[PDB]
Amino acid sequence: MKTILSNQTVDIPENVDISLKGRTVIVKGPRGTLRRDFNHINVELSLLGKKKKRLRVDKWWGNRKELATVRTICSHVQNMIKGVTLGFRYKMRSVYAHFPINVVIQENGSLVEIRNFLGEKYIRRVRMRPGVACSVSQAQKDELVLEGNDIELVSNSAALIQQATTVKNKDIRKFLDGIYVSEKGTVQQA
Amino acid sequence: VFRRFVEVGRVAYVSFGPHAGKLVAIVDVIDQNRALVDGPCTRVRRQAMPFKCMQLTDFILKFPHSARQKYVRKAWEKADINTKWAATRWAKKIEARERKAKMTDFDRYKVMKAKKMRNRIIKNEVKKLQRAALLKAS
Amino acid sequence: QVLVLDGRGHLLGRLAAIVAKQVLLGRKVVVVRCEGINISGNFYRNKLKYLAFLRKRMNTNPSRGPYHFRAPSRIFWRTVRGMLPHKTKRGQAALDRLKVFDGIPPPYDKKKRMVVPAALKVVRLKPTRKFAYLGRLAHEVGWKYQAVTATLEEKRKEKAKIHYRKKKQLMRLRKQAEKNVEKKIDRFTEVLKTHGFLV
Amino acid sequence: KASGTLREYKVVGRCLPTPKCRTPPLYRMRIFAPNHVVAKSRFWYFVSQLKKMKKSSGEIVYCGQVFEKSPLRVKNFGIWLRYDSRSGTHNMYREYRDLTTAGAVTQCYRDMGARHRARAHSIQIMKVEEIAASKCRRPAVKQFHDSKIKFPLPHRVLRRQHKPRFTTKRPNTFF
RNA sequence: CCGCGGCGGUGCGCCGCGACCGGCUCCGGGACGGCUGGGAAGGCCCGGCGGGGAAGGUGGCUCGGCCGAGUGUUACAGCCCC
RNA sequence: ACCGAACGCCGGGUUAAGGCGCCCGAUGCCGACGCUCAUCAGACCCCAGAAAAGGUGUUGGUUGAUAUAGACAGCAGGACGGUGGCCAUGGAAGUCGGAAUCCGCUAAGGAGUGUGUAACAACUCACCUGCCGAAUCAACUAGCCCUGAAAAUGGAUGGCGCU
RNA sequence: CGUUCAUAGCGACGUCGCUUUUUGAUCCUUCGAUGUCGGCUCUUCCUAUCAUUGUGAAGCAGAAUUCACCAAGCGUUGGAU
RNA sequence: GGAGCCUCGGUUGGCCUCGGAUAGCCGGUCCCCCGCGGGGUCCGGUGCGGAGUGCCCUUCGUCCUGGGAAACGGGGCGCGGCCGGAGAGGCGGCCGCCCCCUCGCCCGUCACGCACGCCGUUCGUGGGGAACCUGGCGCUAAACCAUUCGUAGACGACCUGCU
Ligand SMILES: [Mg+2]
Ligand SMILES: [Mg+2]
Ligand SMILES: [Mg+2]
Ligand SMILES: [Mg+2]
Repeated sequence: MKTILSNQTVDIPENVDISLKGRTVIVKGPRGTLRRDFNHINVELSLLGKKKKRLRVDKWWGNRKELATVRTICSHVQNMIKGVTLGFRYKMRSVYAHFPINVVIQENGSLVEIRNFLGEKYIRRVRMRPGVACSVSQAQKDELVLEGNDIELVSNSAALIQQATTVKNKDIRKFLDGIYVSEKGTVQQA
Repeated sequence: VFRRFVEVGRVAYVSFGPHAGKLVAIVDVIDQNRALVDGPCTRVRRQAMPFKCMQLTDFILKFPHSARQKYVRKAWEKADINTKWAATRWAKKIEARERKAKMTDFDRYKVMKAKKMRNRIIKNEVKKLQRAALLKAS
Repeated sequence: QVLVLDGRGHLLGRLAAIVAKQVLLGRKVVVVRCEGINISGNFYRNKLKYLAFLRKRMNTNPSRGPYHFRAPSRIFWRTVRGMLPHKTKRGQAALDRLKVFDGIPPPYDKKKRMVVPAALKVVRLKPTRKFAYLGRLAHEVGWKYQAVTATLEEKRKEKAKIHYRKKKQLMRLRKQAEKNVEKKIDRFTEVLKTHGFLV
Repeated sequence: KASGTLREYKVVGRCLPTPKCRTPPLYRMRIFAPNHVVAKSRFWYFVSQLKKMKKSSGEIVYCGQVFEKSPLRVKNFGIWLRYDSRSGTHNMYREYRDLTTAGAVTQCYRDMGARHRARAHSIQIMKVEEIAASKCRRPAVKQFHDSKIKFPLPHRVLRRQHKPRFTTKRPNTFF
């Protein structure tokens, strides 16, 4: 049935500053701004406290599917904060049985060519979601690092290069080839 | 980003229904969409009234969630709600909207004459202010 | 004597209804910025529903067929004509009073243009429901002149900003002028607030 | 039966007396029904399912309205049922929150219409019992057990949609 | 011929009014009966007698300027309720 | 051929059956309470169309459970000995099958859920802890929605449309 | 059944359906006549998908392959009797 | 400027922000950035919307004279220059010069067929279309046929040629 009120907090830390224009959380801090519009979610984003210490997301008269956003908004706001403070670093190892997967970034972290996958003449040029930047790793051999503030943009850009490296017409139980995302992390821990 | 809330003891103007144009202090919320309501001073009986009709004011007098009429009456008369209402812009622009409606066809004419003139004395002053702002710009 | 309704933010068949009935009573109606009009239910849904309508056609000679207009203006005008008696003379006479537009062009760009709230999305849909914009729906179904309509309308809104700004300035002058003048208009303004204005 | 808004009726009745039962036992029933004429019918229907006692065998002694002695209070009714399905019969127990037993009974019927498409003739009310704040099982009702109960009024959709059928102003729903 | 006196029937054409009766369709007033000789309520309060939510209270914590606000616990009546 | 109602010519009033976004007379009520979203929604006697069986889609019920004696999930720790237990040898030491089906140590582990073995081994699946910290889970049932659901000219809740 | 393993692919005993490219039932329509089979030619429609596009499945290592989806865009041939 | 058929509707205008809806509207910036404006923050106001389409504007008898409040406003289809407007512009705005007037608001002061109780009155209106009388300044044809051609062709059509 309808539920007279559900709500939730988010402790923004002192390192970060957050604002909100209406229903459009804006988060800035160390690494830069990160906005996100929540027009489409029908909630009362009460930012409250002196020192602006926490965001609070109401939801009056929610039925089951309505309430379930409440958390998800809050969760998106943590992850905003996280990227502002720490950043996101999605590591992805290359895995191949024979043909080594030659990777080479181009513009900066934007382009990703991926030659000699399965011996294929075709090179997989993969742009990034803008805001992200790939790089190759040193220290660990067959391994990329996708650093970025926006989790979404990072992960998406990861997937992109995960998906580029698929095999057609063969048995993927056997043919375990490609770049795949090994670890989801941050740029600096604290 | 809400401000007026359905509370116990919140005063509500009744937009429409039987008791339209009357204030009423919610005693208690029965249901999702229905409140048990009172208007001791305002000439409204202890009765259930749905929210549909009762648009609600900035006032909230303070008594207990299930009062016994005497006590919400006392609360009302203490806070002088009926005075405070009547000095609100809202209740004034109700009265305004009442007084245009009452207007006799003679009064109507009177008014018409008045505004005819009252607009003229502004429009000239506006003209001047425009002429003087043009001189400043030059 | 003319109804000018801003088609924006209405529900396709909801506004059509009102318009139809008006148009039959002999009110010359102009709807405008139809591409703003938005149809209830989600997009994919409605695109599919337009795509049915394009599937319809006389086999032997398509040329004779149900004339699927693509322009969101026409599309609205088609759905009024579905709520009229258009084979008769009186229905065709009515339909000649309705005037519709893809965006909002020169005779009615400078007109106070109404809204019907009974057709209004923000009133008739629950806020947790999806809805197509007609503009999109036309677009994907074959309408050309989206960008052109848009890019004229930026130029309309810029020009309107200016008009509004200058209105605001006159309103501020009036307010100031009444404050300058008040004492010599006191025994008018008083009477207008004894007979229910100004308050 | 049908509906409108029910009342309560106290019907009482007895198999009318013979040589072999000179002072037969009266029976009483809380009928809930839109009027006394049907109340009495309804009474019989129930009696006959229980006792061997038909209208023609009997009489109704006293049928009369029953008023809520606590109108201006608000109360939580539990209410026990025995409806019918498109399949077989079930029993239930629902809770409503109303100013009058009648109110809550009516408020039940309606719900059953909505939540189960159960028509009136399908339904038997077996008891209606005003209850405390506690003992209430249904958290639908229990979210209204609060002293500092508060809530906004949020997307307050306008009615009077045809007063001004056409107008200048796009409306406003924030209050 | 003037009386348009009294009566009778008429109007060239278009109209309007009035009061009476028939029928409807609504409106506004008032006066009454019954009931669980209605149920609740209101108003004056007094004497007792208990029970519960939960309080001018206290307490752990939080948020603001000893005071105000928000949660929490045992719970008398100095908020009420039964 | 249903439902209403049965016919001289008309004025006023009222109805039935059915209706009242617009086509189309009437809801242009501030009508009431729910339910429901369909990338095939649904939308009214006769009637012109679907079933069994499914669905953590949602909304109600019913009955059991659980549980501060410290849970529920989530990760972490162990999962044994009498014992190749008996029958079956083709090999079944828990593990093609089948009759059995108890005790010890127990904190606790079945003569054993699976995976895998020619057969083992190895792996896997209770009872309890640590972080954790108040409620949580199962089986039924029925309402709307969905899956089940394929035909030929383009097409028909009468149409437009309606959330 | 499928070394094993109910459900990769199958599916008995049972059961529920859809379809009108089979045949029956039927006899409403036409007997003051709707030209009675094939093939030829031509168009279009359907999908219940053989092929091709993009895909999930396997008892898919590759090759070949079945099983299923979106899908009727484009094709689907020459001859002996 | 004069008549004179016909076609009819009408019977104050509204000269414009964008948009939002779990929000908006307006101010003013003390202060900061951008091109008198735009953006920002901060503060102050409204917000069942009064800087409200529940609204705004406009008045609806005519004239006289003889006081007040208000007062340089209005006109002569007054006349010349400078603008803005292209989405289907079709409308404004702003600047010189000539002549005339005393309009709105209150009052005094009379008079205007007062047509004798009674209907299509009251306007957009010099309306749309057709035929007729005046001045001023401008104008000076193509098309079809026939003839020809063959880029064409059933016939028409088409494509070309001819002081
Ligand atoms: Mg087997
Ligand atoms: Mg034939
Ligand atoms: Mg298919
Ligand atoms: Mg293969």
